[PDB]
Amino acid sequence: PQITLWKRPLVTIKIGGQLKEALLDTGADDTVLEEMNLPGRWKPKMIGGVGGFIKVRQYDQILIEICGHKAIGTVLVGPTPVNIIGRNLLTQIGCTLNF
Amino acid sequence: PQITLWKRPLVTIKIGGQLKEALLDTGADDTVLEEMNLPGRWKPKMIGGVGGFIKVRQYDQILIEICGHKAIGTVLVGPTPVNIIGRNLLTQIGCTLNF
Ligand SMILES: CCC(CC)CN(C[C@@H](O)[C@H](Cc1ccccc1)NC(=O)O[C@H]1CO[C@H]2OCC[C@H]21)S(=O)(=O)c1ccc(N)cc1
Repeated sequence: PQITLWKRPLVTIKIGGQLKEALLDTGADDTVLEEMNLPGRWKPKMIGGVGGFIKVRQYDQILIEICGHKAIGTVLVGPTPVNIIGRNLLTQIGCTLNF
Repeated sequence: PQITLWKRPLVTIKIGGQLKEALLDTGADDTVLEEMNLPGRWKPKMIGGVGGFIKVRQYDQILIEICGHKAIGTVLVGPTPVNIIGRNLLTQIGCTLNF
């Protein structure tokens, strides 16, 4: 679809069998979701931005459905202020900015 | 133009005669630029990032030119590591997310 930006570009995602809302965040290198239990081994990592860093659990090669489009990639889980879909998955679903 | 997300969506912007590199960021409610000494009055504000909040100065009705389109509105200024064009100005230039 084509999404305007008068409101936050929030979409429904499906990960680990759960439905959630996530923000399409072109300013995010990576995808960071709120605390949740996902199958498989995870590695401790830290990611930073405005304000500093937070500790996250890195899950690799995770299936995630974003607004009906499938992606398989790295998902970071931790105390993020909002669920954000970053460029690592936006690229997989063919997302671009246009004006 | 069409901006793919393989790399950070950085573009040249023009503000008050100066050229800067800035992120086209659908995850940012409001435009925020790196520290700069603007004239005029402002309102204190706090913005929430991945690592917590920082304090910024809010300026109103600031003109920024983005790839031939002129946008005017709220421009925050603070100790950010990158210049960010947020939704408040992206909407004015007709910017959409497409996949
Ligand atoms: C809605 C919550 C997000 C944080 C999640 C808000 N951010 C915009 C976001 O695009 C930010 C913009 C940003 C880009 C680069 C450095 C600092 C901030 N990117 C970001 O934090 O991404 C992190 C996750 O992937 C990694 O790649 C970038 C940092 C990591 S922000 O920078 O803190 C921001 C908050 C409020 C306004 N008005 C303008 C910007």
